[PDB]
Amino acid sequence: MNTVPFTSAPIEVTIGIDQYSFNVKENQPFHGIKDIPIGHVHVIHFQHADNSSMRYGYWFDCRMGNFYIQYDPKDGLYKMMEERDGAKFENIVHNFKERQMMVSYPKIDEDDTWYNLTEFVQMDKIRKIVRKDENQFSYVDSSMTTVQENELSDPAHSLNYTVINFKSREAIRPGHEMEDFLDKSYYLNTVMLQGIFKNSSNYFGELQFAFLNAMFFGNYGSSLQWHAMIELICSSATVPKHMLDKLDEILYYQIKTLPEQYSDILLNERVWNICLYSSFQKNSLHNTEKIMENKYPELL
Amino acid sequence: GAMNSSNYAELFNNDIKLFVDDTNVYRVTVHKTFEGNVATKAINGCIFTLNPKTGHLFLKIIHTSVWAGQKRLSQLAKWKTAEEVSALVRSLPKEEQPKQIIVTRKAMLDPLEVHMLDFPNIAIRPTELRLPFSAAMSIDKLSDVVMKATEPQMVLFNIYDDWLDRISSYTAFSRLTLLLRALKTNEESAKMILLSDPTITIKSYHLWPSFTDEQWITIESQMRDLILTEYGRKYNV
Ligand SMILES: CS(=O)(=O)Nc1ccccc1F
Repeated sequence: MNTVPFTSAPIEVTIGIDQYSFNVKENQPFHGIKDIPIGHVHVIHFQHADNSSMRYGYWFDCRMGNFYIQYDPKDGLYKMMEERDGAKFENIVHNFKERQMMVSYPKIDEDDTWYNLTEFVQMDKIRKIVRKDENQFSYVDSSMTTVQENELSDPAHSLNYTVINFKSREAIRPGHEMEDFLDKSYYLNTVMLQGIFKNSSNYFGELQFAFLNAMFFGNYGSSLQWHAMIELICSSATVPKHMLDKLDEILYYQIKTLPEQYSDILLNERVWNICLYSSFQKNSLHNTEKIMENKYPELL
Repeated sequence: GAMNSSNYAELFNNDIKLFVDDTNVYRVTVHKTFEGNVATKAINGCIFTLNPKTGHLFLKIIHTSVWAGQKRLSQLAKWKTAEEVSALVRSLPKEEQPKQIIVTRKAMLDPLEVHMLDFPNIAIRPTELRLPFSAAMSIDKLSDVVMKATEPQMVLFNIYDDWLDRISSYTAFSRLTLLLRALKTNEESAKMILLSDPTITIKSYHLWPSFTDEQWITIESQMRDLILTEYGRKYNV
């Protein structure tokens, strides 16, 4: 069970750790988060009390280093940092645990939610989508645009998701125009799975990462990416059976975790109605269709 | 974006463009079977591809054999249309290829866009104009070449005959759409207006009769009367 300690909390902030959140008051004696489960990526995220504008946060994996959060009064945000001195980090963290100045990662034993949301998400792939090679952790915020959004502007601060575009020469074989547009199996299986992602686990990892950035930061291009990656599968007539079954599980937990009050902005009516009721896979997503119909029947 | 009354003179500028109408590509007669069920029988069709500035009509004849053994023919028809337009464009010298293609039905946008991905600088556009190009098969010489075809074939016409010698392409298009609207609203009457006079003929190399300027004014008036009439005969007014 690892620990993300804090130098201090100088400004009032709502802090998120994965699907949990808590409020910290200005100059409150808060020194971090303990009992963080090993084996999963995590995200620690922030919304200042005085400017709800810009949610922002850091994806990390405690197996890759000792990380601490320190507020910067010049740039005006909580920054993640790496401590190279393992023995300083251990001594400082032990002090905070003894003075009980840390919140405990509050996982219910029954509860597989975070695993189910991050099953295929790997730090190494996050770091290829979010390019800042000098750090082991990755910063994301509400405003960051995607490479495809930029094609339609600062490339260093972009989300380099895999570009998906249904009316593109990559997606459409010369001479198969109607076939490939109406049945995207070629584009899914040959171009994307065999060619770009290599396997469905890497495809699902990017889909899950895109959803989580949409949910936690309201990142609009991330939401576009999540929906494109769903729609590409649903619009393929030929999809491996294991992929369909896993997609249903992935989406089910995503829809389950989505705040009820953000569904209007985080779910695209067209895509979901097409996927659940018109597409090749309209009958392949039983769990997802059932929770959607019971939780958001208005969207449908 | 879309083409409407606000940007109508754009049709007659010097940017090459083509209207594409697919409403006569897939044509059927519906009939009863010996068992009292219903069935369709396809008949020859055509793509109506028209340069509004020059009058040049690229009439691609769609022979019924293209449908043999196919499913979802109404969907296939839009894609076949787009395949044939894309083939036409690629067959033209670069300096003759259109800068824009305007489809008369929005369902042609995605099929055409996908077939023209190789041509990112050709704009594919819809229109809000309700153009009467479906009535092209009421022009006797066009209907004749379509019904006589025994194989796929492209035939080239000038739908303006020789009018551009005397009038502008804006006026020629306005005449064409008036004639076609009339043929669409009441074909028998429209045809009587056009052809009930034997002293005014159709030249072998033309589609419409050889009216003088004055006779066109008379003809054009008679067509407006027809359209307004039928609009009363229709709505009772
Ligand atoms: C004590 S320090 O501020 O210089 N470095 C530090 C390291 C680890 C956790 C917190 C920290 F503040």
